[PDB]
Amino acid sequence: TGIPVVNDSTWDSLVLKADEPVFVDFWAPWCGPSKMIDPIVNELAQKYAGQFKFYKLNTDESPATPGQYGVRSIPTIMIFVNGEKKDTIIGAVSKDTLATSINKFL
Ligand code: NA
Repeated sequence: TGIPVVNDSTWDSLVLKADEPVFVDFWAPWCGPSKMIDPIVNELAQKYAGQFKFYKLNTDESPATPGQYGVRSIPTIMIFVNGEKKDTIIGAVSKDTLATSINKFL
């Protein structure tokens, strides 16, 4: 069980057109550090429920969006507000690092 998925088909409607700030987790199953963040992304999604949307994009399954947005390594977190990219947090970082960035858009 984890956060909902976004893919290339739904990127515009779920991320760019969202009512709420959005946290996006770029990950892939070949990258173990990008999977090891799932418990703290899930903790964040529960804590921030109703203030942020949370989605994960599998760069193996949805290659167009990471290509377009210049993703070079995973995990990569991006935050969007009203259609605008507001932050990028690259690499397997602490929950506190992520909460700092999330709270900036609260
Ligand atoms: Na909340």
